[PDB]
Amino acid sequence: NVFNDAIVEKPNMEPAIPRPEQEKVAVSKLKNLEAKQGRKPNVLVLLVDDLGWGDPGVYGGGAAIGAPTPNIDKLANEGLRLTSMYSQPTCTSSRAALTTGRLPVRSGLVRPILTGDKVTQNPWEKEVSQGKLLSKVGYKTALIGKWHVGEAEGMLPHEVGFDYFYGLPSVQSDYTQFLVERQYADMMTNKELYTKASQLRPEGLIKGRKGGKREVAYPINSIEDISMIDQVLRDESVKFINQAVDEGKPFYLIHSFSKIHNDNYPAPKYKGASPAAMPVRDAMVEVDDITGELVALLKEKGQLENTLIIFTSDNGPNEDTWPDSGYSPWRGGKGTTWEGGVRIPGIAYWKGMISAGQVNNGLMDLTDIYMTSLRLGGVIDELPSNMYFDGIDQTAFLLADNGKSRRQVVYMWSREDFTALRWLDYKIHFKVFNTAVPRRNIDASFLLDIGTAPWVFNLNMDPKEMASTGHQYFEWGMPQATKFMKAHIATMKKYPNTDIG
Amino acid sequence: NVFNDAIVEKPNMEPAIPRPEQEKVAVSKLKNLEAKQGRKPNVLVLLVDDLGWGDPGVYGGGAAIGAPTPNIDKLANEGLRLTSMYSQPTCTSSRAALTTGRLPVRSGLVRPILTGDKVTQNPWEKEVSQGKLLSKVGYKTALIGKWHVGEAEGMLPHEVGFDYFYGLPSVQSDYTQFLVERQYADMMTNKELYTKASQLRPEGLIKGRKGGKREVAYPINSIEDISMIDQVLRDESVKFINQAVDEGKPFYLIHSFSKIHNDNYPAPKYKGASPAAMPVRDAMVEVDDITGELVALLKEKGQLENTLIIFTSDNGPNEDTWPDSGYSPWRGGKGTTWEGGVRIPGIAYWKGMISAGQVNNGLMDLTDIYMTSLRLGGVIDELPSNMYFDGIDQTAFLLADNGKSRRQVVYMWSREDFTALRWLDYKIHFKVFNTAVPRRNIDASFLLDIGTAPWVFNLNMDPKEMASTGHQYFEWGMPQATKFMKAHIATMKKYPNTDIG
Amino acid sequence: NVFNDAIVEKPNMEPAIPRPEQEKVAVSKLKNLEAKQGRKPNVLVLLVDDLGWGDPGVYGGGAAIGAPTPNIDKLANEGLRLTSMYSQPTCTSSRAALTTGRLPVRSGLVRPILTGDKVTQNPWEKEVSQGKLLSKVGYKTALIGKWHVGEAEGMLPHEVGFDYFYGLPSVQSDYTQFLVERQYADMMTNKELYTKASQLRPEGLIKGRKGGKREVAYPINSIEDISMIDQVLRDESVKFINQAVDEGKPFYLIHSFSKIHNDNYPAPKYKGASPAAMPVRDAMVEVDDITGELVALLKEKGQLENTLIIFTSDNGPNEDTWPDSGYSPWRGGKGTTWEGGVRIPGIAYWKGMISAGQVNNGLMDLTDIYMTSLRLGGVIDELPSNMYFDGIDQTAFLLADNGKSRRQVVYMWSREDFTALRWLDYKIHFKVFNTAVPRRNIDASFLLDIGTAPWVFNLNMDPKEMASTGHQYFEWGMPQATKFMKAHIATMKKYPNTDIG
Amino acid sequence: NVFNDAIVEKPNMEPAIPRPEQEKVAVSKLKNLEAKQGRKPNVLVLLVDDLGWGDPGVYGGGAAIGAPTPNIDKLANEGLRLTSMYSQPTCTSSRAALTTGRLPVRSGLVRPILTGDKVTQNPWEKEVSQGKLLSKVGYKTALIGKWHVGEAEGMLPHEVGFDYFYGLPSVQSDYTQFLVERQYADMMTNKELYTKASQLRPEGLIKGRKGGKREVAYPINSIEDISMIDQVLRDESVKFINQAVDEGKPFYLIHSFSKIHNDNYPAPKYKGASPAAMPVRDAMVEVDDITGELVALLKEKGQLENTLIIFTSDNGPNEDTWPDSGYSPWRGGKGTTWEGGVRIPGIAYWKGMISAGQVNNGLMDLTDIYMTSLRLGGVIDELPSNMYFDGIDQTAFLLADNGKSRRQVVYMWSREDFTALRWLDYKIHFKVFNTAVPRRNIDASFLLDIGTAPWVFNLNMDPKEMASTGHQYFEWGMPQATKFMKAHIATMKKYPNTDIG
Ligand SMILES: [Ca+2]
Ligand SMILES: [Ca+2]
Ligand SMILES: [Ca+2]
Ligand SMILES: [Ca+2]
Ligand SMILES: [Cl-]
Ligand SMILES: [Cl-]
Ligand SMILES: [Cl-]
Ligand SMILES: [Cl-]
Ligand SMILES: [Cl-]
Ligand SMILES: [Cl-]
Ligand SMILES: [Cl-]
Ligand SMILES: [Cl-]
Repeated sequence: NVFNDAIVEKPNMEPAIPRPEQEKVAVSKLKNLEAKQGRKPNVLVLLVDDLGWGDPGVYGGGAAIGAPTPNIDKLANEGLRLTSMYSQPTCTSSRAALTTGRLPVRSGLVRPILTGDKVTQNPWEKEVSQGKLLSKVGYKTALIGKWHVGEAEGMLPHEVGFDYFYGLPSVQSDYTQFLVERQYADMMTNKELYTKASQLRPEGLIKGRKGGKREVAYPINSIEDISMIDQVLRDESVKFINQAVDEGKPFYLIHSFSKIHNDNYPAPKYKGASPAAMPVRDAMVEVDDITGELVALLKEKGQLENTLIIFTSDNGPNEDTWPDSGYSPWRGGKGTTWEGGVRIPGIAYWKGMISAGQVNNGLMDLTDIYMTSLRLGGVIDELPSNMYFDGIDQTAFLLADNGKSRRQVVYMWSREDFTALRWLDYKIHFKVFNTAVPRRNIDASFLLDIGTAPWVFNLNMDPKEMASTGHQYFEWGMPQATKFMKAHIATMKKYPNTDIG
Repeated sequence: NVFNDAIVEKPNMEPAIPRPEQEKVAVSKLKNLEAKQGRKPNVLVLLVDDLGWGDPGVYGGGAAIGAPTPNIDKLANEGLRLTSMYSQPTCTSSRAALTTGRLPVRSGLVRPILTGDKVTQNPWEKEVSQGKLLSKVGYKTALIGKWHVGEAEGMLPHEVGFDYFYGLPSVQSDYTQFLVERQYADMMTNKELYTKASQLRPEGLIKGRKGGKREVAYPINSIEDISMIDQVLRDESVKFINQAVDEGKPFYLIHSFSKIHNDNYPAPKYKGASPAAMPVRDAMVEVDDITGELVALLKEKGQLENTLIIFTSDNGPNEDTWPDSGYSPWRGGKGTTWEGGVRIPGIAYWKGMISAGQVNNGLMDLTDIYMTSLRLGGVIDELPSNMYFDGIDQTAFLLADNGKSRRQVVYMWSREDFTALRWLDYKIHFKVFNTAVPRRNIDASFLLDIGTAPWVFNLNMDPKEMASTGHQYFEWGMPQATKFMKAHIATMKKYPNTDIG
Repeated sequence: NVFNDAIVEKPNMEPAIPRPEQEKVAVSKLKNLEAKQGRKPNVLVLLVDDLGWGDPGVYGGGAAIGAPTPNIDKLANEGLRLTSMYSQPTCTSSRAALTTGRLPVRSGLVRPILTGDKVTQNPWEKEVSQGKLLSKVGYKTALIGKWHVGEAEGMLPHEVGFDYFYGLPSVQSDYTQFLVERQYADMMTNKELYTKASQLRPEGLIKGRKGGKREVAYPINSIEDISMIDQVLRDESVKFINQAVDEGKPFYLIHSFSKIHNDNYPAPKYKGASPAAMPVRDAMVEVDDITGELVALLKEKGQLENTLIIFTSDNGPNEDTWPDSGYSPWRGGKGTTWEGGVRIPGIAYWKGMISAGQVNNGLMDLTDIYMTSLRLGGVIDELPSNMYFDGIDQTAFLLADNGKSRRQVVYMWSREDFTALRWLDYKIHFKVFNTAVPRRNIDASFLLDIGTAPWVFNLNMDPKEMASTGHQYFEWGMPQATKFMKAHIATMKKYPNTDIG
Repeated sequence: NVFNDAIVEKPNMEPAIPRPEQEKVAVSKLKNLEAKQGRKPNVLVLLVDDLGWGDPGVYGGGAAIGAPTPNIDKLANEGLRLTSMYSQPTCTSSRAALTTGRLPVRSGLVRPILTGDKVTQNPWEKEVSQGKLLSKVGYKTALIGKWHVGEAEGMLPHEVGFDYFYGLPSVQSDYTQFLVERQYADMMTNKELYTKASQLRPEGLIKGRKGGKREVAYPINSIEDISMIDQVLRDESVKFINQAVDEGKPFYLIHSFSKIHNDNYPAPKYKGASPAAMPVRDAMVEVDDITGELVALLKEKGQLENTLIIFTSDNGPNEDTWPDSGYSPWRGGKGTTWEGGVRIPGIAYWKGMISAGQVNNGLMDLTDIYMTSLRLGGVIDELPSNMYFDGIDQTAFLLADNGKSRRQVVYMWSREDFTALRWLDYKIHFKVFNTAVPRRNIDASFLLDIGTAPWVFNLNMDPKEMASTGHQYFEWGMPQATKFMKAHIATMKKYPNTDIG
């Protein structure tokens, strides 16, 4: 009551903090841009896989860990670097959030659905992607790269709203487990066992158009083939941007790198390209080079001033596959709701629109990228009213100089378990991941109920979440955090979550 | 059943062990006293906040920890010292039990209900305090000091039965978080955050009479003000006792010290008064002096022979706020069902009724003080029959020389979680608190399910609960411990617990 | 499904993997044996209590831990040694599975029912023991030694199907706790407590015949008496084998040693007989000698060629009672679903039927001994169709040279909690036991929920379960492990488990 | 300079804090006593083995752990209770300190020297016991009970200065390891191994007069014999006190209980005499009764007012032998320099000399008992000048009302390793004992070097030494703590320590 600064706009939309003065600056910047450009703006989402908060140089990594990222760094120094961007703790949960504007517990997309899985419902028949909505108002929409949000009938991007799909229906490790003989020898060198397991082996990169069928476009059956995966994806993103711009149409492209998911096999060009001379760091060099190649293309096509570029990650680093892992200064990693698992890099670049040199610690969510995309295209009013949407339009936050965020709380779920939330700079845990083996967040952990008080970390003072102080310094704020929790869960009674059985 | 010595008297009352010979002695002592005194006895309950089992010198602390307690020692040495007195693990839960005869899971009083809380019904309408029942038979009843059992409309002591209330609706820490700027700087020196949080800042000590309005009798706006808090409470209890004795009516007074809850600020007189010269120890010297002043007042009024004095705590030491913490020799502390959290000091003094120099290890509960009080006033038959009462009348235990307890089992709850029980000298845990940071029982703990066998500690042999032996030496008793658990839970099916929503 | 090699025979029977060629060998071997022998075969089950996987010399113990086991080694080296035999984590549960062919969560026999518990219905009215079915087709069936699956009315072996019973209704520790004064002094030297606890003291060894009353055959009132317990049981098993062979009837005998359950008191002639010179190691030598005596009796009576001998254990070592404990190389022990508690020794010997010198790592369960017995006697078709049976006939697996197992999965329950399963050589934990005090698997453990991924151990590579790799090397098999788990739980939706209340 | 309040009197003597006014009171009390009594005072040292700080009732034990100690409580309540009394971590070391006035690293008496251990020189030829010095000025000196400071030639009390010795040359567990067959079966039931070990079996209690031979006065060949051990010792102290009073000579008697060292076998009449009904608690009752018997003897002979009674322990509880162990609230136990091992109970009773009801937290040491004894007998001026003496005369501390101690610092050694010191209420660790298994302070511990700062505990605020704060609050005092350490080590270069080889 005395703390809640959010206002309910539509009952099925996450309440947002009004920023009227920032909204006026945003509306004005977009009006003048479209006058000069003659059409709606493009959006380029560069989505790296399992990238940690600290991997880019501007976040305290780069040359400090043997993989300088000059292009990503330049994108940040000449734009807006978000230090409190949040994702979900796992691949599918985050990519679902980014393409539905909904916490995955609502949609049922907490785990990838396989081609032979028994489901009572295809969740995508009910969910609405930004490709669907933006397509209807003139955008050419595409997801190029990793999907991992369902590969059964009617679940690929070009089947759920996007005009064009090209990439991996599952994930890198699904391919490499049938390629690195020694690493997976218990299955690879066991003939009887390999005969069974290889029947569910992925074929390669899939290509698909809205209204058409799926096609194998780049088969993968060796390490040499898979080492070119991100080069091939880069080739398709270039062709997609060339085609959309040459046709004078606004485009919306999610470029979903395969890297740096394990097992990383960078292109031969990049073997030893990083000072560290390790596959995952070489892969980071390849990601930084492809990022620069796409920025250069837009600059050469004269569309850089009309393109919002978002560089982010889908979750924290996968320490379980060390040394094939990224780096994050925070506690934990992929598979936990510690900050290591969910606090991720987030860079917003828009030449002429977003002032250079900004570092902003305002709260932001992957679902906010979804909802900002919808507002940029002018289609927020097209969302269904019987579904609850967790995303918040952050246009006023991104386009204002040192603007304040419109999001008040970040809610954190481990699939169907609600575990923690962040309000202001305070991190409140109601369920805690406890790891038995160092680095083994996913594979050797417990999810434990807290005791008398939820764990509380002031992230400004204890960002690495080393020791909880609970109620000691937070008696004034604890009941409000509980109110945020209960209200959040209440929205899931008012709007039932999907059970896909 | 070869073990159960308890007998069902009224179906809605915790079964008690008959002590018929001790009861004859108690009936005779009470009869002769009322014939000589001319009216029912007074009861004075001295309730110290967050005092550990070993804080008083007579329990093994005092001078050993740099804070002598001579007056409290004299109460024990000239009366009865209980070494197996039990409370609830936290403030609100223990204070509800003391004023309702009921484990707080039955009443819903596991958390303090603040103003503006959503509740189906005010739990206190249904509950029956000893103030209500004793006031009905001519007692002047008062609670002076800390309440912390609800501050919304109709929840202060003068609105739930007591004739007079004077003290803190909430708790010391609620006041001090708005006074110690540096300790709470993230809120106090943040202008916008302070403006919001300070709107729920308590104004001071609240004064209230049955049938009247709440008044702010003593404002608290500085450390200087709050440093006198326990001197002001002492003054009010002196006025109350004087007024009741001058009217010739029996008094029932719960003097609920604010000390030694954090943040401790003793009166200026007591700065450096303890050899330790630390706030929490200086506060212990202040509590001991006030105890002696109240005893000396009763002596000067000629009411010591007709006054039962009970000195006790509401829970174990708050180790989380170290070094502003009491001391206990047992494991854990406040916020856990380790012995450190629930095994608390307990002294019964009654000049001419309770023989001096008794140390008794018989089981006793805070709810037993409630039920003992009701019997001394002759009002047990007034308890509603639709509610289960956990308290047991212990008058035959307190008034018998080296008497045996009427309580067979102590049941331990963490709010809505049943975690452990004690039977004879055996502590059986069905859920265990596990602490991740030293001293951080409340703020950095888990509540974990046990494995194949409940944990068992022979408290005579392992009082510090260092390592469980489970079934190894307790096969004969383990099935009975489970029978006690099952029956205890079954009473909550036959007598439903309150859901306040 | 590409992984599932099992086939549904009957809908209420655990699916098995067909082994047609092994089955032909089994059918032919049995037909020729019965031609020369003139009657169905005998089955002698030697069941040692709390014996670890590695206690026998052939399993890496014996002389290595100061207790040679030559006779048991002879059964293994002249027969078939199973290195992946599994039990339940505790006594009652395992013996229920051995005598009902059903995981104890289905029957309700997760705990011993005491003569004085009052249960909705006696589970043995519904459960079908191999004694009932085999006696119906001409077998003389007996259980001699430890029972521990209920001692209330109609729960002893001679009341639930077996023709003859002689042994302990409960367990060794139930007797020795009233005999070893010092070890149990808190109860033994406390007059009041002993008077109550000893009312439930077992009188001695109970004898019973189908259709007859219970009798106290061997009173136990001293260490002297109970030190001969396994010598008495040996004498009874000798009488029973002699009389079945003299009468020309096939016999089914479960010899259930009291050893090596605590507190071990071997016969005087074995004091110091082991090099280690400790009670539990002396008890091991006594067990080995008794094994050799029964085998010699078969050879003397000319029945060794027509007798399948199964040497196995009921659960892993009880480390909590150290140093009165067996040995196992695996993690944990009795009371946990770690391999230490469930992976147990398993030796099958059948002179002339099972080729000597075999070591086989195929999966096998105690319920498979039940189901294999029923097929050897030819009565599998007599099982009720409204009850699910987890046992699998392993006759083709035991009578084939280096044959493959018919069991695809072992399912592991901690009473009512499903915790893990084994498929192929992979151990997958869904709930993990965590021990807070070394050796204290039963008495100081937690049962914790896993985090993002189930814990996975390749037992060939990590047989001691030292650090889980989870999904890292098992992405191809993890969905199939989930399919097994969910299908297993589904069988208990279709066939309800017994709620004994 | 700024902090040191001690003064150097003789260069080979530990400096002491002058207490001139307390010394004036002490000289007057002793003068008036000797006028009325007619001779020098008696001293009775009651020394319990492995007794914890909290075991007596007045220290927070007794009835709270099921073993009341009324006679020991009465000594404290009617005398002076010391809450900061310190010993050494082990038996031999502490008993050396008590009978030499010197930290045992100086004398070489850190381990008991066994018959024929081949030493460079018997260390007792250099040390000067109070028996020797007091005997020269007319005292009858005796040690009755446990010795444990050397069994070789010339090492028993009657050979190193005491007039009379009667008791155990070694320790209780030296006898019982040859009496409890099952507990020590690896040796007892191994014929060849028992034959070897039993050649060093102690034959029983040894008796000796100054200038006479050793004699076997009570043979111990069974549990029956040893169960009376402390009754036999009580008889001898009675005979000794009677003989001294009838001869009119002042007596100095160290009554060294065998209890409560493992394995505890109390007299038959005490079996179950404690409420806990456990051997170690029954033994506590026997010790309390014998204490009361000796006090009543002195009163009956008319010497109570001329007898200083010291009740204390030689070290903390032996948790390794749990449940045959005492109790202490502090961390650790016997075998460590945690407070649990060295902070011991200490009571001083002197009817008419020491005012009743005192509790004093001043620093006190076992070596101070030695030096105080020498003062009372008037023989301090007879100490050699080539040995450094650590003991300090505390007569002014024990005979003053709430007097301050003459000891500034307590230095703590683990045999030859300097580990910690206490100054004021601050405990400073330079080496730390880390315990790998709960309770196993002696048997499963490491001795670790600290890191950048010595560990510091304010014992008033953290008496259980839960978490060190080091320099954080002690920068003003840490350089002084280091000065104390270095000066202490310097005394050992000026006065070299003994190398026994
Ligand atoms: Ca990912
Ligand atoms: Ca409290
Ligand atoms: Ca067993
Ligand atoms: Ca000792
Ligand atoms: Cl604004
Ligand atoms: Cl290349
Ligand atoms: Cl009675
Ligand atoms: Cl003041
Ligand atoms: Cl086959
Ligand atoms: Cl024998
Ligand atoms: Cl002085
Ligand atoms: Cl006796």
